[PDB]
Formats: sequence, C-alpha cells, structure tokens
Amino acid sequence: RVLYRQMIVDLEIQSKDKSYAWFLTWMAKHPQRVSRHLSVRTNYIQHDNGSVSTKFSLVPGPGNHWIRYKGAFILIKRERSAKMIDIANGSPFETVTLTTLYRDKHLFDDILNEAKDIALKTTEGKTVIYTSFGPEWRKFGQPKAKRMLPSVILDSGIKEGILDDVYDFMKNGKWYSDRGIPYRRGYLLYGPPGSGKTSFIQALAGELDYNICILNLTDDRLNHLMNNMPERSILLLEDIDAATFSGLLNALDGVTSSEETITFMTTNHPEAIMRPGRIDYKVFVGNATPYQVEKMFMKFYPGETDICKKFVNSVKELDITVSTAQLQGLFVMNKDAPHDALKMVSSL
Amino acid sequence: ILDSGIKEGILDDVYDFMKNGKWYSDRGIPYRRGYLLYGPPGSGKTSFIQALAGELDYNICILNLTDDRLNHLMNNMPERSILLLEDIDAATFSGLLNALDGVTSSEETITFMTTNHPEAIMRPGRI
Amino acid sequence: RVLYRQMIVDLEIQSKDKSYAWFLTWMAKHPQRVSRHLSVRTNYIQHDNGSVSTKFSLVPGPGNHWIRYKGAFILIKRERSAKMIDIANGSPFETVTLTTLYRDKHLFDDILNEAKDIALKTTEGKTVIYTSFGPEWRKFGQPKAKRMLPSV
Repeated sequence: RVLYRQMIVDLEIQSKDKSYAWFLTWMAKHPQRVSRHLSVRTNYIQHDNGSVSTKFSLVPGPGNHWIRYKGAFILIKRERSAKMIDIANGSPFETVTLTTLYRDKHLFDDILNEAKDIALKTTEGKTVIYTSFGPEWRKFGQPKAKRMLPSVILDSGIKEGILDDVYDFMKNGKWYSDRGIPYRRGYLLYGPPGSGKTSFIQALAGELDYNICILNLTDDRLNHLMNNMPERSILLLEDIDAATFSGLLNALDGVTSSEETITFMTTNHPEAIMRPGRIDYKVFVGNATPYQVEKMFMKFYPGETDICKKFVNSVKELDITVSTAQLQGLFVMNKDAPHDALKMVSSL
Repeated sequence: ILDSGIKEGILDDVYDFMKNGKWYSDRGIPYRRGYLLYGPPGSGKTSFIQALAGELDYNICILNLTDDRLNHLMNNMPERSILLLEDIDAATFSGLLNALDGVTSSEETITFMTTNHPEAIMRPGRI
Repeated sequence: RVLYRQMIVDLEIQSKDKSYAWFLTWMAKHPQRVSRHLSVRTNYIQHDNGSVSTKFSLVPGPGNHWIRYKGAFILIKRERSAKMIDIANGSPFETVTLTTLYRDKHLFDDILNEAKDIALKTTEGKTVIYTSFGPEWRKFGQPKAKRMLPSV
C-alpha cells in the first residue's frame, strides 16, 4: 500500500470549493468514462408567476467511477460525510478524490483548466452603472452589455485625441509617482445637448471595461461620493455648470481624494477650474459635420455609396441645429430603406 | 374589439420589435420602444394592453401619475414585463423626459402610454 | 515508542491559527520534499460585473508527507476531524503536525520565520485618512501610499 501510494497521486476537491460543481460538470461531458452511479441536480426557477423553468442533469454522484483522459486511467471517488453538515448549502460535507500515478500528476492542472473552461464561458462583457443613494453608491440598471466604440460617431480628430490621452494617462504611473503628484485627471466634454457625449463616455468606459459611477447635480456628502468609488471605475459629472462651487473645487482637489480617478465632465454651455489637477483636457463636440453625416450614413447602410453623396448635398440645405441625435432618430424610422430617408430626412 | 386595422397594426409592430435585436445592437442604439394609445376614456385601451401582455406572457408594471424615484421605477422593472404609463398628460415633465431616455434606463423595455387627450415627446427613442 | 518520542519533537499548528495557511504556502514552494497528496485551494473573485478573476493552487492536503529542510528529514502530517466544525471558516477542524528529532528543535522557529517571510512581503506603506462622521471617526479614502518627503 505505501509503495503504490507513493507511485500514485491523489487530489481532494472538497465540497466547499467552487471547483466542485465545475469538475462534476466537466466529467459529465467527458466522452470516454465509466460512471455506474448517478445523482440528479435539478434547477428549478419559479418566476413571480406560477410559471416554472426547470431543468435536471445527471452527475457522477457518490461512489467511485473510472475515466481515461489521455491514457491515464484516472480513478475517482466521491464521498459524503455521515456526521458533519455544511451551513453554506445546508447539505452534508462531500469530497471528490482523484487518483492517478505520480508520473501523470501534471495532468491535473490541465484537467481543471478544461473544467474551468466550461466554467469560464461567461463572456458577459458589460458596464455596470453605479449611482448615488445618499452618501453611498448603489448599483443601478442591470449590467447591460457595453456599447461598441464604433457606435459613437463624432468629428474627424476628436475620437483619437482622447483615446490616446487616456491611453497615455494609463501608462504614466511612475511619472506621476516620482514627482509626488496625485494620479488623477479630468476631462471637459462640452457642446450642445444631443451631440453624442454620453454615448462616447459609455463607449470609452466599455473600452477600458470600467464602471460609470454617474452623478448629476449636498456638498458635504459630495466629497464622500467622490472619494468612495468602487474598483475600476470612471467618474462622470453631469451638468457641472449648475453650481455649491467652493465645495466642488474642494472635493476635486484638497488632500482628501481618491488615488486613480479619471473624471469626465459634460456641460451644455461652459460659461479657475481649468487649472491642471482639475480639468485639463477640454474639447468641443458639437453639431453634425459633413464627415459625421457620411460616417453615420455608411454605418447604417453598408455599401451603397451612390446614395451617400445624394444625401449629403441634400442635407447641406435646411440645417440650423442639425445634431446626431436627430440624425439617429430620422435614421431609425426608415430602417432597411434609404430611399425613404432621402425624402423624409431632407424635409425636417 | 377595436377598429378594423388597429388590431394588426400593433400586433405586428411589436412582433417586429421582438426580432430586431441584432439590428438594434449593431447600430449602438438602446433596445426599447414606446407606444401612445390615445382616445376618449372607455374605448378599450387597457383591455387591449392586457390582452397584448397576455399574448407575450409578460407582466404589466402599471404606474399612474416623485420625479427622483420615477427614474428608479422605470429602471427597476422585473423580468419579462411591459411598462404602462397611465395619464401621461398630467405632467414633472423634464424629469419625465430624462427618465424616458438619459443614459440610465433599462435595456429591453416596451412602454405603452395612454392618454385621454394628447394635447418634443414624439421623437424616436421616445414615443 | 516513548523513547523515540522523547528523542524527537512535535509541533502542532491547528487550523484556527493564522500560521496555518502561511505554513502550507511555504511548504508548497519548498524545492525538496515528497508530498504525495494534494488539495486545491481556489480563490474566486466575482466583481460587480459578471467578470471573474480566479486562481487555484495545490497544497499538501490531508495525509502525511516528508520534507528535508537542512538535513532534518521532517515528517509532517495533516489531519481533519470527522466530528467538530469550526464556525470561523465553516470547515471541519484541521491540524498539521510536524515531527523531527529533538536535536533540531531550533529549526522550527527558523522554518516559521521563512513561512512568515513569504507572509510578510506585504510592504503596504500607506497613510489611512480618518474623517469625522458625527461624533465618531470613520476611515475615508482607501489606504493610498504615503507621499514621499522629497515631493514637498
């Protein structure tokens, strides 16, 4: 017995670990094995209605099985404890024990990785939006997928003049640390309402997979909100032109702030704050340009270049406050039909 | 029981809006839609809304007309629901428009709106 | 048995002590040993998003192993209790028992120090900022590293 144990390995995964359900799920889908025993796991969702979504799946279950991974002949046992009870799931304490030779010990990580992979296909890719609830940030608006960077269409150079300033600010940790200055940066996206500011901020947060802790305009707790931001976040200050001003400046910089905090600021009309450490990158996103209209028309209708010019020279006339929200509205009502847009959008 | 064509002009608009997920996703626009059933009181509006919700087996999160929490109510709807706004002609207006669309809404939210006399809101993305 | 026990020492580290995870972490990275058994420890962080940062690491796990520290041939057992349950971590009560000769008893502190060292590489060096919350001081502004004296 001692000699065989030495020439063999074991691996105990106990029921507390998260890699217990993962491993059983993996071994259920393994093609070549022999698992004489089985245990049902039934998920069962009752909605607010009496309607039920239920699904059952069989798993190895208690007692030993066999498996052949890469020519290994792994022996697996699963055992339950007759005396101890876990309080996390209210079930007796279970344990899975894998056992192969010592020579193939390096397979276990591989195996777990495969299990992990069936576990890892989460791919949520989404941008949680926090919000203010008194002096504390609460989640708000169920984790919807982050908007694509292309979705936002602005002027020719502004898309790159900011996507590289931030990308520089993410690589200057040592430069900001050795000088003894705080590692923060502000931004002032300003322009007319409906120019695509918020869409760009959401696209950028999706680019850096951070979370927008939005805050729209109380001054004593404003500092607490600025200071207490979750991990991997991007602050947003809507309508900074509505103001407590001294407390605002104090909260922005006053030896009581957070360490790494990017803070964009949007205003509809930006008329001391422009000093570095405070707001230091100001750019004007405004109404639609003959480049913006062309890029929107080509985003909606792939191909079909001929109509594009016939639209642009048409929109050159009767244009006062032509904005991209208006183009978006007048482009969704004529979907999959540019010919209707040619006469509809031209008159508005 | 309503007029000859209105029963199909809406039962196919919604059925189109339930099949345009990719179209709304690739363009980068939110996946929502509003409706404005308007007419005299007692015309069978609410009956039609309930019949439609029964068709799609959703749940009517009814709300009749506070503005700071109106956004929270719009945002926090249960799964598989159809919002209903009774008497939208009784109004906070700027907060109403903000709650309807302001980069802080829900993802898939159909929202019918009924009024007894419907006299900026008519823009797409809104009604 | 009594004579060998007298000429040998033991050292019980029980699962309540903070020096339990430290010691297993140390013995995982020891180059020369023979640990036939293994136990997974999987850290698993779910952020506010569905995104997951997870990492698993193998440790000696229950049952006895061997190790050679400085020419000692230390024998180590790790055991679980079948009846008692700790409430601090919700797991059964575990215990690691080291056993060498009496002559090399002075190694244990050294060993634990090494383990402590892999534990001690914290080096946070930071200045928490308290603040007023009514008539009571609350932490405020996550423990950022203290600014260098030269900076001023």
